Amino acid sequence: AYILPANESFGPLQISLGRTVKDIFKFMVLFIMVFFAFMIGMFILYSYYLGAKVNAAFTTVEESFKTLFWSIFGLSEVTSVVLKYDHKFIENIGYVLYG
Amino acid sequence: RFEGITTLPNITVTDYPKQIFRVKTTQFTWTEMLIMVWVLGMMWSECKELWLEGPREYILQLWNVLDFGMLSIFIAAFTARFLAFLQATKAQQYVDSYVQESDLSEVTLPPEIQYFTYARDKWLPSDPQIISEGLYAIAVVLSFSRI
Ligand SMILES: CC(C)CCC[C@@H](C)[C@H]1CC[C@H]2[C@@H]3CC=C4C[C@@H](OC(=O)CCC(=O)O)CC[C@]4(C)[C@H]3CC[C@]12C
Repeated sequence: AYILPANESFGPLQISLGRTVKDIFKFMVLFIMVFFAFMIGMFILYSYYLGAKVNAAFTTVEESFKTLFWSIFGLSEVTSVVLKYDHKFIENIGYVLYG
Repeated sequence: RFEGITTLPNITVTDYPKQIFRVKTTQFTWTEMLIMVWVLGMMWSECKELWLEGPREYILQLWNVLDFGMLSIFIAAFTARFLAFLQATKAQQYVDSYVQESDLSEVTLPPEIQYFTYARDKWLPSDPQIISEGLYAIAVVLSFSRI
């Protein structure tokens, strides 16, 4: 970034890059707020089923954070919500909240 | 529970042997009662503004409807929790009143009453505490929206 502005080809590009980063920082803050909301919600929902799930996605705080963050890029599977037991209500609420 | 629950859902742990596990599971902690009286105060304020403005004008704003629904859902979660705890303390009263032993596990109980000794996995799919947990999670997710 210290070198690109000298190029007439690459200067304006880098300027627009700084601009759009400065702009989207605010939406990143708002997304942090809503993401923290949903994270704490689903964590409180699923924390009791440590050894009753397909995987360990929403069992702890850090793992819930990992799962929900990787869900942004579609890199998280939807089987993380399913339970092993027959508590249909909890897993339905999980489906609804994740969607 | 930030780092995970300590005991598996299959195991039942109790402070003193005579007590029913559901009494241990469904009792109100102090922060939960703080949340409860908090929800009661917020509901009082919202109902006061409803009585002032009138239902017709009150329903028009969709965000006010969202707030009313969130408060009612918190109330519903705590009501289901309290029904679970009432069944818990009634089974506890039965156990402490009629049967005498050192540990409850060795005793065989009437089935309708013995059900309240089961662990998390055995629980009926429509237990009021399950409804409480689900509605409480939804209510937390919605309460975070008041920003
Ligand atoms: C292809 C691999 C092996 C090397 C890639 C190197 C680039 C990542 C960096 C290192 C050296 C840099 C260049 C060093 C000197 C210049 C001249 C500089 O100025 C000009 O455009 C000429 C007119 C003027 O200098 O006023 C513009 C940036 C540029 C191309 C830099 C652009 C970014 C470069 C190509």
